[PDB]
Amino acid sequence: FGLDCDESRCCRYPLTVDFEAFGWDWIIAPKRYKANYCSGECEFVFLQKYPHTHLVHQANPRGSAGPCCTPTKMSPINMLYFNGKEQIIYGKIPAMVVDRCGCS
Amino acid sequence: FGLDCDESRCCRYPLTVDFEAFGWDWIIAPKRYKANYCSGECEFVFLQKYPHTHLVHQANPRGSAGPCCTPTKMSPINMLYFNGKEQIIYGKIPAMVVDRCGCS
Amino acid sequence: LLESGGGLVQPGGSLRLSCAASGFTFSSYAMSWVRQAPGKGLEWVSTISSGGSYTSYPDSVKGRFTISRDNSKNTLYLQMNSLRAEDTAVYYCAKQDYAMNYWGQGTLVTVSSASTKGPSVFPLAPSGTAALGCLVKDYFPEPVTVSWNSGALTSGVHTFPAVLQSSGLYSLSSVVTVPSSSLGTQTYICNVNHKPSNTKVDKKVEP
Amino acid sequence: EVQLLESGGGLVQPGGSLRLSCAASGFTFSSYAMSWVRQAPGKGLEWVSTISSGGSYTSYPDSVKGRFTISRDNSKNTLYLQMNSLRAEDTAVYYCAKQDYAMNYWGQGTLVTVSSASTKGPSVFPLAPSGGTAALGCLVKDYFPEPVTVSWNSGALTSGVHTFPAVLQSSGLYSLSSVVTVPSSSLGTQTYICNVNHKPSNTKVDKKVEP
Amino acid sequence: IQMTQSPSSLSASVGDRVTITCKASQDVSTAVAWYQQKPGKAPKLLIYSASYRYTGVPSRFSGSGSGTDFTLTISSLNPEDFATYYCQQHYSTPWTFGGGTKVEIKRTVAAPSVFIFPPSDEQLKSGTASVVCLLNNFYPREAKVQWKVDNALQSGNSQESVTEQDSKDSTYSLSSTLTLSKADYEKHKVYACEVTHQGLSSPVTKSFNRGE
Amino acid sequence: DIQMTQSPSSLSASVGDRVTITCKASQDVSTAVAWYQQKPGKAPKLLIYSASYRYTGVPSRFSGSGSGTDFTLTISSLNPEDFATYYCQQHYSTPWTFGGGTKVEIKRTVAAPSVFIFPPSDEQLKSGTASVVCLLNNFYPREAKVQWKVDNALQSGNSQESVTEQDSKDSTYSLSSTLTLSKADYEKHKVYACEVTHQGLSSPVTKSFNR
Repeated sequence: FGLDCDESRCCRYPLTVDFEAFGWDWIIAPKRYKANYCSGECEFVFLQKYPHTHLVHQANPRGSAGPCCTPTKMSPINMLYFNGKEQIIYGKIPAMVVDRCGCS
Repeated sequence: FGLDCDESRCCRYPLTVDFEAFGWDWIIAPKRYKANYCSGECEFVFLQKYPHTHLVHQANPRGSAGPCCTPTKMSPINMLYFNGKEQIIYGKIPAMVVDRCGCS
Repeated sequence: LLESGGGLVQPGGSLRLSCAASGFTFSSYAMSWVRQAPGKGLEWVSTISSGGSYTSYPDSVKGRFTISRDNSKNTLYLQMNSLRAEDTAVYYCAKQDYAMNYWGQGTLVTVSSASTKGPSVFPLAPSGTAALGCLVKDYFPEPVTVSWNSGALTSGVHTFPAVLQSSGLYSLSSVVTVPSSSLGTQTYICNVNHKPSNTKVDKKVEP
Repeated sequence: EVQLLESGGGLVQPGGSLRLSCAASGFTFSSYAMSWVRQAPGKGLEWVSTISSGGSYTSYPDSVKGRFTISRDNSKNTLYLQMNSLRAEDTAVYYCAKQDYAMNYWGQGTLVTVSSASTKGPSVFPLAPSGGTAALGCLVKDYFPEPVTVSWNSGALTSGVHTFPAVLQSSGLYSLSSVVTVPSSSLGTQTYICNVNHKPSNTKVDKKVEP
Repeated sequence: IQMTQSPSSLSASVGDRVTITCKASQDVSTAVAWYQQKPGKAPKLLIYSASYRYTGVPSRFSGSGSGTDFTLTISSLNPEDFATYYCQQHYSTPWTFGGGTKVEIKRTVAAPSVFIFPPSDEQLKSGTASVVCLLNNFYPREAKVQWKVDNALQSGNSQESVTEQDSKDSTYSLSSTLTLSKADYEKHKVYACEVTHQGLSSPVTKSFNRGE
Repeated sequence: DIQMTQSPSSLSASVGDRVTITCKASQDVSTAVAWYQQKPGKAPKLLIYSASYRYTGVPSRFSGSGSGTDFTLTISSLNPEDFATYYCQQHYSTPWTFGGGTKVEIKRTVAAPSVFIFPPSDEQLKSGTASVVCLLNNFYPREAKVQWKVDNALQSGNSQESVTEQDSKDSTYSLSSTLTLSKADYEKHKVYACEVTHQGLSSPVTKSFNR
């Protein structure tokens, strides 16, 4: 399992994606859905690792020196949207919702 | 398998860790070692997931809405260092060297 | 949701429908137009994106009809051009999510070459219980409203749906079941109102 | 050119103190961890102490812990070893070396002698030759501490010379022999002199060996 | 792109468990919507995404299906549930609907009250003759009205109209209108309306003689 | 603490030979083993660090292998400069312990010793001591037995031996045995003999003198 939080470790923070507010009216439904993401530290463990970790944020903040706080379990969502041919499709779009957050 | 580059996918960038520069004279060997890091974006790009991904770098840049750019293969390093009890140990320190970089 | 702008038009003619949205954030909701011809619907007409940038239509109305919206006015439009008789229906506007959740009561659009005509009201004279009525013949287009004794008489009243005659004009009957004894004394009047022709007719039915 | 040079070692009485020094040059000393390792005459090697590149960290074996202190002055490019409460068992040639996974690059060393026996210069006696080949030599007896250097004819004679390792006598004093093999005919004509130098006592002795 | 609906009509009473199906001409995953429409009113959303009930919709309504065969289920019918039910497909445009399913409120057999009205003198002046026949307050809606002029069976000159199921007594009413010209009307004597119904032991005939 | 047992203690070999030196630890030491090479009169040099990693400049013929409690430094083909003492070391946990050592000797043809006896000098006898010296010069192998006999009486506890390091030119050894007697005891007996037992000698050689 994983940990779920709101308001320290690799925890799940909820986030509602609004396609209206984003300005993507081409997707009819859902206008809004609870999506979530993963934030927090991933390993301690011992200790000579700290220089390699600290050096990572200096070179590339997008870089990972070890396990990352990434979603483990992801659920799909059913979506109604306009296609670039003037038609409206219903589709099962995979991995839209984050269900669990763990360390890689 | 993974990508290896220097100077925009999940590629392995090189980085040598210096214990003297960090100010850790308690580590005797190695003083310096090639550790490397994983940086870059992960697909599916670009559509439907995009709003959820873009919304993530606004809320928490450390957050992951989907697959993360993290090391897949990690080799250990043998280290000679001083302990608190005024003694010198040799230890196999795991997950210190980045071999391969992939998407979770 | 409140539709308006529908009435009689000639074939090959134009009509612009409007739909008044209120009680929710219209500019954030995708909208749809769906019609129902007297017998018996339903048919998808068109869908528009929340912003208005995206529109989809069936091959039956494509090129002729245009769905538009002015989010500042909280209004949905349907420009119907090059109208055909087959476009005669009650036109509904609705909110578009996965399906049309919340529909407006509608607006009737009549596409015909037949001119607007007021009805000819003739009695259906009575012979225990007795039946009495009014024959509302030759009127175009729909609707007509039939009342009895200025709304006072309502029990046992059966206003039958209008049947479109071979002539292209509508015709209906409104009957009332009353006790035999009341005749001769109780005066029975059918109050017919044909709004599409500004014609009001009060007819006294007696033996 | 990496250079390590020890100095400060010699004779000291038991219970006494001595401070060794090690001159580093030819590399960045302040960035290298350092070590002291000793070798008693006949014996093998023993770890004495290790110091971190900065100097903050030091480790010692239980044999010298509390008595010996490894220190450094990175500005002077020098490594130190303060040896207090000295015991006879601390008699050895003391090496300083660079510490990585193992001691890479060792200095030639410095001999530390812990004894109550006073400094004494040698007594040089001949080993007179008795035809073929003849053996000739000098007996360098009763000297303390080590070392002594023996030459033949002021360095001129060197072929066939065997200066034997010093053997510590029951008296607590050292004694050695330096012999030379020369042809029999060369006796009488060629004069053979052993040039003995005992630096720990400022004593130089030239001895003529004849039949 | 079709959507074929199960029994076009159905009669039931309160509490009865009703099953309405809908078949698609192609695979439409779970993109089916059920609606409820009442006479004179706009349709109301019941179910979306095949099984998802809309806000406010009572628990007694439930959709199930995937691919081609979908069903709407009314566990225990309530007085306000008697209406027409439509299926739809929010899978791919053009969005197509089902034919509809009329859910009638079942009651006791009721025979019709038969009345015949001769054309008015006011009308004959125009000169059209509208002979009206009324079948009032009956059950079920299955009724056959035959127009006979001087015993000649009449075809192509009649138009029927049936009221929606009465809210009070769950009965029907029917109006049949015979349209003849003043000339044809004045050419014959007996004008009869023969009625065939379940509640009637033998067909009821209500007639008149023009002039009499 | 942690002990290193080295095998063999010594080995006689010729150039080109493939030799393996083993070392065993008293506990699991992983790969933390270092090998060194030391030559007589010089500081040790690093060969292999952390079981298998060769140090800069070390020739490819030198190769370490092992893990846990079993280590083997290998010399693929022996070269003249490889004849030295070899020491294994652990760099696992302090106190850092070393192996006993392995002397790699140059194997050559059997060489009998040149036996010489030197009577004590008159200059020395003045002090009251008599140092009778016996020399076994340029022989092979190092294994030799020198017996001191005074008036045919076998002499124990009054002798001290010294052996030179293997000669660089001819790969031979030289030995010095010294008999220490007082002027009184020395003057109490006549015949002073040195009997030598060596592989190269068919029967023991005796070199004597009459005081």
